[PDB]
Amino acid sequence: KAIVQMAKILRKELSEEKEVIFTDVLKSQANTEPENITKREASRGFFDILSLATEGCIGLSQTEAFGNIKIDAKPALFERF
Amino acid sequence: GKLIRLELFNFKSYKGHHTLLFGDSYFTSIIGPNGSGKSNSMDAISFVLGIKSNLRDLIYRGRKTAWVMAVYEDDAGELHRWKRTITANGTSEYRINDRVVNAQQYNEALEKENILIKARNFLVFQGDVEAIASQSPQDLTRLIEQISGSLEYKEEYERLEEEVRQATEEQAYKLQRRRAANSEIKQYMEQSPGLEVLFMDRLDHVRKQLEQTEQEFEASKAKLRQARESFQAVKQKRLELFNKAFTHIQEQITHVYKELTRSEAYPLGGQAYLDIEEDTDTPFLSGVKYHAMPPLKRFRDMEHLSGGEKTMAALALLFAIHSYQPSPFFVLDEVDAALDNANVEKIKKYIREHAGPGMQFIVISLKPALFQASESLIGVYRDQEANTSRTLTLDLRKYRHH
Repeated sequence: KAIVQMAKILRKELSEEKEVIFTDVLKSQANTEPENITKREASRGFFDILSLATEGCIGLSQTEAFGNIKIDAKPALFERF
Repeated sequence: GKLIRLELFNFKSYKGHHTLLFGDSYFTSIIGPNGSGKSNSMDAISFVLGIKSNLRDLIYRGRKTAWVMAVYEDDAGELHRWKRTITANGTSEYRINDRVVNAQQYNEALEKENILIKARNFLVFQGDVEAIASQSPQDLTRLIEQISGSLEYKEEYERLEEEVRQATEEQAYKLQRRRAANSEIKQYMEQSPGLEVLFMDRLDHVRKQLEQTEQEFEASKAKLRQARESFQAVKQKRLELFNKAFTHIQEQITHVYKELTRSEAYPLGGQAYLDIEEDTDTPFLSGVKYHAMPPLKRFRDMEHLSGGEKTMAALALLFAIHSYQPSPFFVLDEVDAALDNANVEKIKKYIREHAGPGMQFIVISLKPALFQASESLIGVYRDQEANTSRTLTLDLRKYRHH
């Protein structure tokens, strides 16, 4: 399940730090340098975080137009997926 | 120009102020998981632009006012701000660049940018596809009359045709009266009335009775002439508007249907044409035949086509129709939901080959094969603790293909 993959990557990054930047999560999930990340990979991850947020597992903050997306953990992140 | 953003306020699933941002993107897809509010995007767009297809229920409810504003940058490019508000009693307020106006003045501002509510040349609902794929030939004629402007002459056309019909039989009736009067004159003169009046005021009765029959006929003649000329003028204008639209769509449909049915296996695509069903001197009184055959198919009836093939033929017709009066932007409902992967790819290719200055695309997309090819994305998610929909953006032009 795609959401399961993303759920695991976020629990790792958000277990130490309170927030992680989407583009950092995307480099981790793509297993490559950011210069090589493809539109298909970026869209898959973007949709995955929207799913996790609608399920109540993460929080999303973006304060600038096309700006960095900040992700924080919710309690349900460590109980679902 | 183009839309650079929509701003919402307490609209349906959105609590407070939110932004649907497009920026300088000419191909934006709006996406999100089910029950996130994505479906409310169509609603907000068609609301702020004035589509009628309950008004109190659009306001957010926790379970009080709401508005939607379209921000549009013309070719100059100056800013246009089109705001529609739902007030506390359920009525609509209209504002243009932050000044109150009435509904008519609102539409006119939109028409000036070729955003035509009468033709809905800027938006394809999902229901439009079903409606197109099941419509009768006479329904298609009426649709072309609607988008072409010729339908606004229909009632005047039919009123004046009736006047011609009446004034015609009135002329024939008064002509037969005059033929009987002049026939009674020949009989009354062979009566040798000169002798009778020499050894009579009735001779003056025939004087004014014949003078009356003449004046009455000449009036029926001039009235029929006026009705015939009024009717022919309206008929000519109705035909002019209709033929201009029909000619455009008939020419385009062949090309658009190919583009949407070309594949690696069948690089020639299918074949489509439009035609007036029956022979007539007044095309808008006949039905319009739309025939489309995918590659390597050829039967007379289209109802033997698959649901996918019917959908793609309907989309081709909708594109061909809306190209007659090109909108600066174009909003496409979530049609990729029901389509197989091959057809989703063809929609994607068609959009990328047209999305740019002069035709901005805003697409509701369920299928990654489509929305992963956008210039930018609008993601809609549900904040359950706050009980509201929210939006995120991602510029996909930063990332590479392959």
